[PDB]
Amino acid sequence: VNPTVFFDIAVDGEPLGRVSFELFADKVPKTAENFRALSTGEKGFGYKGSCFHRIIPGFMCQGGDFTRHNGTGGKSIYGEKFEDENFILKHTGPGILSMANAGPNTNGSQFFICTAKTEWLDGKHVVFGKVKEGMNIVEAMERFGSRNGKTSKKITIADCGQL
Amino acid sequence: SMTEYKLVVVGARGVGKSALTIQLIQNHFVDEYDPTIEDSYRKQVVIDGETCLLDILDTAGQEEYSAMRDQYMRTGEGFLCVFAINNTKSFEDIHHYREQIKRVKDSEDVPMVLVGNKCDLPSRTVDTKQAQDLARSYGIPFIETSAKTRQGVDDAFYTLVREIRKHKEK
Ligand SMILES: CCn1c(-c2cc(N3CCN(C4CC4)CC3)cnc2[C@H](C)OC)c2c3cc(ccc31)-c1csc(n1)C[C@H](NC(=O)[C@H]1[C@@H]3COC[C@@H]31)C(=O)N1CCC[C@H](N1)C(=O)OCC(C)(C)C2
Ligand SMILES: Nc1nc2c(ncn2[C@@H]2O[C@H](COP(=O)(O)OP(=O)(O)NP(=O)(O)O)[C@@H](O)[C@H]2O)c(=O)[nH]1
Ligand SMILES: [Mg+2]
Repeated sequence: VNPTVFFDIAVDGEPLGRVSFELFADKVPKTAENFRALSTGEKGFGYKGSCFHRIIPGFMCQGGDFTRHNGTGGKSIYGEKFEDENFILKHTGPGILSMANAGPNTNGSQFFICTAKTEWLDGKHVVFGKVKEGMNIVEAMERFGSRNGKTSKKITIADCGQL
Repeated sequence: SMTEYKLVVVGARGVGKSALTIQLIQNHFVDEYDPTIEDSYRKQVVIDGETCLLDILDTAGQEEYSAMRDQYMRTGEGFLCVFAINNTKSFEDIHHYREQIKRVKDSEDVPMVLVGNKCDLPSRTVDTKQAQDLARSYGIPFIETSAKTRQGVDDAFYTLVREIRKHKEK
């Protein structure tokens, strides 16, 4: 069975709501396991307390920099970065969960949640999950974004874990 | 009142477009790489004894979006064309940016400055003569810069303003 994880989202420290994700361990086990472990914090580090630093309405919400908290950082459970596992799954629509990167084989911890189909990212970003519950929370996050992604309020993962 | 100049910083990803702009505006540098979506800044300066307002567009070098540059190229008045002196591919990318700018603005006379950035680094792969020769073939200035040491930062932007002034007073 594919694991499911949750984020409790907060806006300037005020709770907004919970988003849950199915992680496609049946197709991308290494990538799903990284996200799962970072969501539980079981390695001593992970997503709890980190923010969504880039939110672009019409496109995606991006987060996961828990090392520097400025969009430049993050790290995986395997080392600073790990390879692109496969590109079997595509960016088919809102709710897709996919890895951010800085080019081939640079997956760390940063990720993005699609709010639209982003097919030109197919074959460049590893898709590894999708929103299960709480898509309305992701939609509610979009109004805190902007054209270039800078956010107007601090959007954080106040808590996270495995269900 | 003071004149505003619309400067656009272009070049391959990672060459230092943002670091140069941030050195100009904020007087600092960090080794961390925060890739640009699109950023805009304003700064007043004095150039040749004349106060003016720089409107600077810091563009994405991410090549997958190369089809999305026409509008900012039409709007921009002058272009800082940046490569890194340790990255030959970014120097090769310069020709394509210049040809794109000329094609979009439909002119052979577009204010531009060629900027060889990262001159603090020992691993140089693009000779100074190689870049000077290209800039001469383009009819534009060439300036070597380091966003890390601040070498040439003011000079690169101020020179681009001077180029725009010549074009407007032609
Ligand atoms: C040209 C402007 N522009 C656009 C864009 C494009 C479009 N289209 C393209 C598609 N067309 C259809 C075919 C017809 C329609 C018009 C419209 N309007 C826009 C924006 C709003 O105009 C301002 C984008 C976009 C993306 C980048 C740069 C400029 C961009 C960019 C820079 S770096 C990167 N992308 C990958 C990035 N890397 C890092 O963050 C590294 C940090 C350090 O190391 C770890 C971590 C990363 O993984 N992601 C995770 C994935 C989404 C991605 N960010 C991101 O933000 O995409 C933003 C956006 C809006 C989706 C795309
Ligand atoms: N040593 C040195 N490093 C530099 C210099 N300019 C930029 N860098 C480094 O090069 C990396 C990329 O710089 P950045 O300014 O983000 O480049 P960019 O052209 O804006 N990239 P993008 O097109 O993705 O926005 C960063 O790690 C930055 O610290 C420089 O003059 N010297
Ligand atoms: Mg930049």
